[PDB]
Amino acid sequence: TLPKRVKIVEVGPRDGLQNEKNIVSTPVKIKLIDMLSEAGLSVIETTSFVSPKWVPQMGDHTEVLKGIQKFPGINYPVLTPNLKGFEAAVAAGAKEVVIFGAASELFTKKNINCSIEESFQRFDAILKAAQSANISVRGYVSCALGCPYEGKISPAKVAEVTKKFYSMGCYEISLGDTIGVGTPGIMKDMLSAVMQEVPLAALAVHCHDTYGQALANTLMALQMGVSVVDSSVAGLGGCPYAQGASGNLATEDLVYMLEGLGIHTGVNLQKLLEAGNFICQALNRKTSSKVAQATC
Amino acid sequence: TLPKRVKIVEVGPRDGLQNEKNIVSTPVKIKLIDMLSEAGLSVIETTSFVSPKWVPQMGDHTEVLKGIQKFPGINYPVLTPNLKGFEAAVAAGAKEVVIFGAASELFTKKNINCSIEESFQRFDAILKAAQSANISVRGYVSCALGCPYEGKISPAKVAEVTKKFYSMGCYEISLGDTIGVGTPGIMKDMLSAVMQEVPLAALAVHCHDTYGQALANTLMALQMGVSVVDSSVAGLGGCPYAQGASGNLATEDLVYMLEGLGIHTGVNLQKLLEAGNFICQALNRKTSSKVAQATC
Ligand SMILES: O=C(O)CC(O)CC(=O)O
Ligand SMILES: [Mg+2]
Ligand SMILES: [Mg+2]
Repeated sequence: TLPKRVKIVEVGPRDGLQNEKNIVSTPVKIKLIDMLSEAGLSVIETTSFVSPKWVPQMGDHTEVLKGIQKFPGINYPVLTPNLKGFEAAVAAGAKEVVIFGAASELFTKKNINCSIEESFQRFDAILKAAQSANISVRGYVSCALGCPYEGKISPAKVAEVTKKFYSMGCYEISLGDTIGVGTPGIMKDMLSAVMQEVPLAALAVHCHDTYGQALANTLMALQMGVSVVDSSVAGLGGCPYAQGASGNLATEDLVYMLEGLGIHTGVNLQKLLEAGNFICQALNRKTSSKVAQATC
Repeated sequence: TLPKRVKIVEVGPRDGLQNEKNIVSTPVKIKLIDMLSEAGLSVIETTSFVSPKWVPQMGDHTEVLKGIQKFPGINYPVLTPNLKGFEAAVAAGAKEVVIFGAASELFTKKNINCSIEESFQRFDAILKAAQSANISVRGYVSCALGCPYEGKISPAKVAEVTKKFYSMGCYEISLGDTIGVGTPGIMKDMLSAVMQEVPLAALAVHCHDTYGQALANTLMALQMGVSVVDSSVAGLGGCPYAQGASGNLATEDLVYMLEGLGIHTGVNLQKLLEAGNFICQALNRKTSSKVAQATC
């Protein structure tokens, strides 16, 4: 059956802005984030404490985390790819961090020269450091429904890596269809294998709409009992590993569906559409949200 | 559970084109339909035999039906609103016609001008003639998941109309979310009420993606056992009852989902994309197919 409430994780300011062609000033980022908080989102991925030399679009991570209004009860997780970034994030006041791995050997190797097993040693250091500081850690498992290099990905394999993340300390793992090649059957098989080893409450789904399958894959996950899904404001984002089509599932199209289902999200659609319109103008782009297009 | 095979009903050349800003030459329509035949679609809504007064985009209906190649096995149904339209269709060689009703009263008044009950008298004569003429007839029930004038529409009222159409001769009734406001739950309640009165094999779904819910509502119908769904080539068309937003579910995105689910469609995706690209160019527009944008 369908959950009664879904926790929506907004990734537009990080996953979205990181993979957008144009860049916006720090004040725009802070304003966009305050607008999503005003819209009622309970968790907003804010920035990434990664080297400016590798991903310059996230270069203002320290000032963004310190400049945003911290609404009551709302979580503002930040990405910390390594120990150095983790220490900076903590020093900047972060209370939740996010680490990312993959269920694909080829993807991991072409992204860090380390095998899936090796990537977990780098994670152990952060998780040990996070535990000593009482900081929460969310995990990202990319290529959960297919890899741009290996093609099909085994469910057992995704279950294996997710389990590792969870036993290592991550209170929540987001299974991501990074290139958007997944379809509901694939989603179903994957989650079925993951749920055997990880409790339902620790799972989240993050689907890309590159092939127009994002919302349908999310619904399958909801029918399977997942109660947390990642999405980006106006469908901002994209994937470096896929032809310049679309990226993240649009938060507005997701809440529209959830409200129709009678599922609580605690999100105000009108105010979410304002945030989307705002960032879209700052970026000189058209929103990828269909609800936004149909509303005005 | 999910059916082993699905009959995709391509409506791009009629539904799609009738609801597009720009128009195209008769030779363009003909070639589009031949390309759609090439791609393997088993049923292609070819044109509409309606007055050029109302919709001039469909004026060339006679020459279009006569000029398109007739591939073995493929069906080329055409719309016939009044008895005179049905007259011309038969003469032009039509072997299948389409009559369109609506579960919404106000809608039947803005569309053609009469009572939902009165509109059944018209359909009777056509169905009667169609029976003498030996022509199979397909029905269209609009506002199946809501109306732009009445708002919510009851599953009972939809079940009522579908039942009337089915007992009156139609071998298949296409239930359509003309404004694309439906969500999975509404689709389920609707299908549920209709399936009580009409066998499943005679049901078809037609969902617009105006709010980005088309593929999800379609997945729900498939999960309910519906095995024929309507879609338009490159997401061609649009709803006259809303802003400048998308219209019909894009056929390429739907076969990608079906192929992903291992469901037989018999459609060649690459040739389908060729067809989509061909028409978008003639229309001087950008495809609304995500799959198209990701493939190239
Ligand atoms: O975590 C990501 O989604 C991307 C990385 O942080 C940036 C990189 O590609 O190096
Ligand atoms: Mg993403
Ligand atoms: Mg339509």
